[PDB]
Amino acid sequence: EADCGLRPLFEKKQVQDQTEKELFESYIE
Amino acid sequence: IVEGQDAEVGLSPWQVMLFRKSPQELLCGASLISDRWVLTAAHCLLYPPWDKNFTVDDLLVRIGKVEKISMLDKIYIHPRYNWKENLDRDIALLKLKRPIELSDYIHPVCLPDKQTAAKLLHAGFKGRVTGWGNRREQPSVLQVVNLPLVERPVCKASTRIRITDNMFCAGYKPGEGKRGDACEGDSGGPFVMKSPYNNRWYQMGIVSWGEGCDRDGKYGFYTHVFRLKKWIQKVID
Ligand code: NA
Repeated sequence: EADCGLRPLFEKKQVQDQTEKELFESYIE
Repeated sequence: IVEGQDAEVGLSPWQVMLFRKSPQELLCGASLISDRWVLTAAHCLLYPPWDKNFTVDDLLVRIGKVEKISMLDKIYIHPRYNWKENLDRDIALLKLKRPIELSDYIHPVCLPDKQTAAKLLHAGFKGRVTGWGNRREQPSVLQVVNLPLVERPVCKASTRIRITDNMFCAGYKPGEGKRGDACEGDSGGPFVMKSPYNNRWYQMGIVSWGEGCDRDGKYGFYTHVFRLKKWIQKVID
């Protein structure tokens, strides 16, 4: 799927969900 | 989902509900991986002790809540799925009668590639679990919880079940502060992680099994999607 992973209501709108920061934060220790 | 919270609208467009046809009840979560294919846990379809051997006309999917209900055409369970011992290779593919129409509420998730592993499957790294399963041991809206991947030895030591490389576990350790787990009704749903590489969501796991729901010193065990990618690609060819 060429368009997989990108949410119509989020990644297509550059809007980030309420608990996204939580995830990426864990990546840096 | 125990100790989760109400999801935002359209947070998981790949969310699929597996319903019993009669009497209708949520049996399992599942995921949308293309416009035609659905991914879920094997034990959601086949578990002989509980007398369970679902055919295509025993079940109906639910996608988007805008909601498109569908019937399946063919079920594919892993040939070396082991229900006797540890639920090894707990994976199954659902083929929808016909392609589904994509929308703001219906959109497929990505399957991880070798690079996406290397980069994301690490201890401490958080992933997302979502479902309409029980809140304790019924939700009004889809539930979301974020749980960190747990070291392999810690998983092995938390249970007596034999753990295979075809599984991984996630959750918080006793007194880490945060809690959370999947529960009855979330089984077969997605464990998804977001890639910093391409801003896309990837499904790393399938909610498989656990001893109870959100217990201290215990963890939910998830089917290792990437490690079973070959088989997923094989049945589609
Ligand atoms: Na736990």
